[PDB]
Parts: sequence; C-alpha cells; structure tokens
Amino acid sequence: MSKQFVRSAKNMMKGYSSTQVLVRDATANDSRTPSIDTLDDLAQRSYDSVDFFEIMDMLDKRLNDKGKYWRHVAKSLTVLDYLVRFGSENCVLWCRENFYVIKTLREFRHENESGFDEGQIIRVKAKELVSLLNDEERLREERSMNT
Amino acid sequence: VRSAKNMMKGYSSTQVLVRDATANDSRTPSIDTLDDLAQRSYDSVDFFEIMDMLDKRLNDKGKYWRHVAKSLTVLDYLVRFGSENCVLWCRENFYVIKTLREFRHENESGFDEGQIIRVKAKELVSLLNDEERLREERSMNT
Repeated sequence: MSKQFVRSAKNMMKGYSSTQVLVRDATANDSRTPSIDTLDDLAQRSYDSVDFFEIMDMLDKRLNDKGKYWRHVAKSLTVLDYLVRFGSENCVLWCRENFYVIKTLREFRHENESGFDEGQIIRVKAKELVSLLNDEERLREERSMNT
Repeated sequence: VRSAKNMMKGYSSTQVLVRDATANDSRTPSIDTLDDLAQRSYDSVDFFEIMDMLDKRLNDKGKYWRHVAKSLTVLDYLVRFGSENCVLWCRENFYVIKTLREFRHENESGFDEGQIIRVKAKELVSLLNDEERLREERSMNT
C-alpha cells in the first residue's frame, strides 16, 4: 500500500504545487528548523515570477496568524529573512510594500498554557528584519556576498 | 425523496459523511457512521478525503470546539479499525494531535468545554505512544 511520499500527497489533493508544498512544509508546526536546502531552493525559485508569487502569498497568510499557531509566524520570518538576502530582488521589494505587516509583528505576544511567552522569539526576529530592510547600505552588501 | 439535505455543492459522499459526523451540534457520532469511515479509509482516494476534512476540522479554535472534539473520536476509530495508512497519517501529523492537549475554552456559561478536548487528545497521544498495544488492538479487528 501507500508508504512515505504517497501520504505526503495529502496536500497535493488540497490544491498545491511543488513550490507551494515545500514553502508550506518549511514553516512546519514542530520544533524543527527549516532545512537550508529548502531555504536555498526557495531563494532560487523566487527568481521565477510564477513561483515568487506563490511563495510570498503563502508567507502572507502565514504571517497574519496569531494564537497557538505561533510557529506560522516565527518560521515564516526565518525563511523571509533568507529570501530577502538570498533570493530574487523582488523579495526585498515585496517586503517594502508589505512593510507594515512585519511592523505589527514587533509586538507579537502569545503565552502558552504554562506561563512561557512563546512570542519573544518572534519579537527579536521581526525587529531584526525591519532593522535590516531600513539599512539599504547594509542590505545591498548582504545580497552581494551570497553569490 | 428527501435528497434535499444534499445541498452540498463541491463535496462528495465521503466528504459529506465526515462533515456530518463532526458537525457542530450535540449529536454524537454513531458507530455505523464511524465503521463506514473506517471501511472507506481502506480505499485510496476516499482515504485522502477523510484526512483532508479532519485536518480542516482539527485545526479549529474559538467557540467551534465541537468540530475538534468529534474529529478526535473519529480519528481514534480510524487508528484502530481504519486502514494502516491512517496510523501513518497520524504519525506524520503527531504534532497537531499534541497541540490540542493544551486546548482551553469555556462557553458563556462558565463550564470549561475544552476539558473534554484535552482528555480525548491525551489518550490518543498515549495510544500512538504505545505501539505495542496498537498492533495488539489492530489485530483483534478481524
């Protein structure tokens, strides 16, 4: 019967493409960090305009979430930080137009049922990206060494 | 004559059955409904339609707690009496089952209605945690 990759097609029936699958699996729901090859692949695929839209529209709905789904925002800021300084130049221009989205994540606070503020990592992760996008002299170089 | 309750544009027999099994009401899922879901979970295309709906129903919050609760009882029946791939689907999505162990909610009356979602989510994790008894339970299902 079905094995390992057939059960992973549960998202394929849910209307997803290869680019939409791995960017969805990148911002997973466990304490695992996205594999760099997935972040590297997303950077290379961001050059294609068809993939770049599906990538950004996916992270758009992953960043506007709150509640117990704090791993939607924390991991999306991680891949978005990689796309900004490794992928297409439109990844920078896209964050400049949706700038007030990560600007509101500056105050993300979600406490789980144990007195632990899980949103603290989302605070420093969002404040760092804003400080990077507002430094064009720094941001331009960071995209140069990664070539 | 009473096909009128098929006001379901887009969904199929399997998708409507699982939605009617986890609907937001006081009606409890019956065994003849659960055994049909377990029977259809053996079929390939029917299996994904059951998991795709339980996925959208388990990931609910707010006052729609009855969608999450019934999806746990339905999933428990699919782990034991359903297909083997149902257990594989629960292993790859074992975190969605654990995130509901911290679920909390109470209606505007004062009673914590999330108390039942926790216990149902807890015993399901401990069920999959005991892989020895799992094959034992799936063996009796002859």
